[PDB]
Amino acid sequence: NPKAFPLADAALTQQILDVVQQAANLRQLKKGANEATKTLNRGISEFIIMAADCEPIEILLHLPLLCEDKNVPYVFVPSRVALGRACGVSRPVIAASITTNDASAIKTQIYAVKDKIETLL
Amino acid sequence: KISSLALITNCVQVLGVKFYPKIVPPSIKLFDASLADSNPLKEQLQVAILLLFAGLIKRNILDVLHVIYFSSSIRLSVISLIIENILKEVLKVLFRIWSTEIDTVAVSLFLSTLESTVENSATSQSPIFFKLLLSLFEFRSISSFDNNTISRIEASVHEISNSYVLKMNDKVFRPLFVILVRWAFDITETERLLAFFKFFNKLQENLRGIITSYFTYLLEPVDMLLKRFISKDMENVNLRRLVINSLTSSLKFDRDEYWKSTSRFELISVSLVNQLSNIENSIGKYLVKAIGALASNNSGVDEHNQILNKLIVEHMKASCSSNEKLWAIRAMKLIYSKIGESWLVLLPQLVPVIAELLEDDDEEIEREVRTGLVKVVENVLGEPFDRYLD
Amino acid sequence: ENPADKRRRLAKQYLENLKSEANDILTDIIASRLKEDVAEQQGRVFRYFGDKLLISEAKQSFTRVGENNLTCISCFQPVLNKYTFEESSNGDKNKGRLFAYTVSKDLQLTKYDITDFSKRPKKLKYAKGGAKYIPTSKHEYENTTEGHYDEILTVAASPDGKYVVTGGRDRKLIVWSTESLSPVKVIPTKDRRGEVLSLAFRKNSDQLYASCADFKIRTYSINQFSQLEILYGHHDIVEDISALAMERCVTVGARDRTAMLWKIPDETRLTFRGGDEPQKLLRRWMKEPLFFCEGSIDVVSMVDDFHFITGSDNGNICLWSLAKKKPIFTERIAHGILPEPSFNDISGETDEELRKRQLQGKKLLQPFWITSLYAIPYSNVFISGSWSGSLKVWKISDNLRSFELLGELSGAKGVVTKIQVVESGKHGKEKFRILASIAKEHRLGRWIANVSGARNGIYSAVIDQTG
Amino acid sequence: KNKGRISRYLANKCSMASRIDNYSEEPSNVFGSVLKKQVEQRLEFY
Amino acid sequence: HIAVGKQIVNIPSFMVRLDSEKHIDFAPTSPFGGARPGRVARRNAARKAEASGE
Amino acid sequence: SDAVTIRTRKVISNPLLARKQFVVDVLHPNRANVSKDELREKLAEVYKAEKDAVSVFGFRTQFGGGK
RNA sequence: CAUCUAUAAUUUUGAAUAAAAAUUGUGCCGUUGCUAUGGC
Repeated sequence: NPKAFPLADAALTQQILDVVQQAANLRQLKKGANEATKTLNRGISEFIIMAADCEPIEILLHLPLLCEDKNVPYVFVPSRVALGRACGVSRPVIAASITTNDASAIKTQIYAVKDKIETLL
Repeated sequence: KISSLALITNCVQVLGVKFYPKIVPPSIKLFDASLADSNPLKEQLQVAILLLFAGLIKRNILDVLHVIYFSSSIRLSVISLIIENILKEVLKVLFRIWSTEIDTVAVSLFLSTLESTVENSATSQSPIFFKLLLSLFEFRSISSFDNNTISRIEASVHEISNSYVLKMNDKVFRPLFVILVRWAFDITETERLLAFFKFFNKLQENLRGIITSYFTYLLEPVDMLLKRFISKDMENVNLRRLVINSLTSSLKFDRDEYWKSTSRFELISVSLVNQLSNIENSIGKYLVKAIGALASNNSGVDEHNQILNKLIVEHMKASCSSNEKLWAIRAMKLIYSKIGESWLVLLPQLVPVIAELLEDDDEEIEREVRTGLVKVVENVLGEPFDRYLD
Repeated sequence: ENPADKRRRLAKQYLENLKSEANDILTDIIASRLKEDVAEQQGRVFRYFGDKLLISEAKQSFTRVGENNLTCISCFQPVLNKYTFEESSNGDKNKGRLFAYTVSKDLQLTKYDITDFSKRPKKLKYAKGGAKYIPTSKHEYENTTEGHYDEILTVAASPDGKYVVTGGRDRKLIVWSTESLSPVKVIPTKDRRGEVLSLAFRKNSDQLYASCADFKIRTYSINQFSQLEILYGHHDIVEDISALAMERCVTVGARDRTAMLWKIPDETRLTFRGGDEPQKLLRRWMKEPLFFCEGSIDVVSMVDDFHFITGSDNGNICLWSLAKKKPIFTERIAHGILPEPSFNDISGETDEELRKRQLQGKKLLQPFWITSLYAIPYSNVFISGSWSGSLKVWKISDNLRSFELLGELSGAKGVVTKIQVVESGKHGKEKFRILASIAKEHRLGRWIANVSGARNGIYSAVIDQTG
Repeated sequence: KNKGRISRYLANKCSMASRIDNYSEEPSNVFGSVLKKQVEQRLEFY
Repeated sequence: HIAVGKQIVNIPSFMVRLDSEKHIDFAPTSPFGGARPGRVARRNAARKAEASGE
Repeated sequence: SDAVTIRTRKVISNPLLARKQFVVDVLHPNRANVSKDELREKLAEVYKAEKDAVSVFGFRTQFGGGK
């Protein structure tokens, strides 16, 4: 898929899914395509993780428009099943959004991974 | 057939809305119809007989209940209807219909009637009830049933007898108690003793200690039975369990110093220690509980303690059997744990016995002696035992 | 009449049996057999049937079950004591009746008889939960409703053959009798997020290590129905647990990718981390394909008291020794990569070449997940499983530095939730049943539902040995 | 109540259909048809 | 109420490390992450039980 | 709920004073402060010595409790 | 857990029913034969 342009390599996926898992435990994370779109319109999203093997790809390809329109970093990971396991819900999630909060224990990791994604863009 | 059924239910309706010389002749005719019948039409006929019975008992009772018995849930419900509507006459009905009885469903109906009667004076109802008890034990003797079935029946008759005697006042069935003992000691009669002693233990536990004069009536033939046991004429493990358990309950419940009497005391003590001689390895805990109860009852009297200790060391003499030795050892352990204070004076009559037992080779008895007896006696004395045992 | 003489009599009959079996084998040896029957106690792998097995004719038998989503299986196998000499089982009406206990997401616990190695597992008895066991307070320590009310998730049968203990997402842990399946005791985990994920009895004892999902590992004692201890130290959910005859249990926690070995009486632990890198593997292979990163360590089994194998989620099967922190021998994607998604399904666009361009070739490949992994204890083979529809039997070397694929078994189809092996026969002639609880979904979450031909059931595969 | 259920269900499937039809050059009656079949199975469930 | 691993801490100036920061949780003695409710709750419950008894 | 768990460390066989000296870790959750009498009975059962031989002293409960 | 009982097996009597001794692979549907496998 060339439409999934920024696709993470292995180590980048590992870092991203670890940050997603910590953000889910702290509950700084919003799961699902519609909930991620709502967070983006609210302007409270830190950054966007999407799946790549979603069936099909357009139903979340609607997101990069809003993503760089409000200038939010976004990334694609290969497996929506991996994304669901990392989010910590029993169903495969195709798009998750780390929100913004600075009274948060994982601010440093969030900023590191967001910087690395932005460099990949 | 259907015309007869319509006649029956029409009588049901018209008597429900509703004479006795026109009311008992249809009862006789209904008896005749029931005995003539005794096929689905016949079943519904039986149902209609029972409903007309239900109406008349709502608003020859022996034969009525006879047909009610021999004629399922409908039967149980109409039994309850009988007993809420209608009792000494009912008890006479129970006895006569039981002599008529002696199958299984009729037996269950009979027992349900009995339990309903007792949960529903009693001095007047007593002798018919006790004759019914004896007749049920004779049924246990001669029934063509299975063991678990008759044991279900015996458990039911035991619990209803406990309820009835509990309802009864205590001074008035005293001669009835004497005649019950007379029936029990005068079927192979081992079953008589068995049922009577189940009954007696349950009564002793329920009434809790006002059975002392009844055991005063009882003490001689039970001593004859204990002597039969120690001579090993009988062998009934459960009967011996029952005798010893009754004796325990009486000893532990006597709070009137009744067992401070010397003659009864020496009788029961001699019989119990010889029972320890002829004991069997299952009932040993029962017998050591018995001897501990006897000692805790006669704790105040030193000569009683002395003859107790003499009998026990006589039976734990080192030249004896392993089981008798070990059970006497457990009895001594229990006694010294319980009383422990009226026995230090008796203690120097027992160290040579301990020495020979420790020297014995059967390491079960050796370990039992060492651990149990020496640790409980060392704890009683405080400072250790190795100044007596050199 | 003396207990020492009774022990001597049983030992003399045992020696008669040993000499007779030595003669029948002949149609040194007895000393080696005695040293073996003791050498179970030392912590070194000795059971060396790594090449006597005949996998190519291992007879497979699927048994479909009624309920949905079997979650775990644990099979009780009676053995003989060497100290006393009666048996492992309790009753006399059992006499070595191989039993199996299966727990399933339908809240159903079921005991099968598996005593015969030719016929199918016969369903002896069962007990089902439901919603009538929901606690009335719901906000308290008291959770002791006699049944299960939500998602039982692990079972384990005690070695004495009296109890079997089940635990699930309802944060209780119930010990049931083995005959009537009656619940004799119920222990709440007393925690809001303390869901019980995996149990493991200490072998030939009654201590039970119950890896909960609140980052802690509770240890109990079933003969007294008590909770001895709580062990702390994992940074994610303590996913899987395994223990042997010693006072150690190895636990793998998933997202932290960490295997920790708990020495219980020393009250200490050892931490093992993985750490392979795609750049190092790529440069090393250039010095010589795909290299998947390590997401999470899913399952563990202790092969021996100094070595254990961890099946990760990214195809890795590692073998670790207690001396070296890094894995002494890794093994790459062990059940293959997953099949690629369809071009039409991944694009939704008429242009066929654009659909293939969506599929991208290699970049969207993910390896099979080693769902289950069981090392038959103190021995040199172990069974791995994924939803590849194929159990994989592997064999460790003699120097315990590597292992090789001994064989495959293709009768299974679905997610292999739990593998459990049972041996029987005479000491030289030992048949090995391999039960496997197979279900359509994973044990923990759903995450997958489209497996072609996956049916809920017990895959029983009997192997024999000739050598 | 089930009117509101069906309304929200149809709204979500409509949103997904609009996504694929805007970002697919030559869109697919097959995905449209399977999504319609899904909604029809829900309406049969009513 | 709050333990770091196994140890109940009640010092608000404890200066955690990274592993401890992952290990912080409620304590097993407390009514919050564990055992029986406090004296206020169970005294209120005893009061309501006696008031329903009368 | 409650089961006192005794473990011993640093077991030094000291044959000069004819003894075995160790360090006793007691775990008593949902409880407090098991007795020296109970510890001596249990250590006698473990080590197969007599309660008159066993001696213990110097116990210290940790903050929070349970050990 | 043991005992007892129950179902199911032999024995004897009777052509046999009958009598008693006495003893000791699925929740739903699908293909498919004398067990194997589809889908929900």
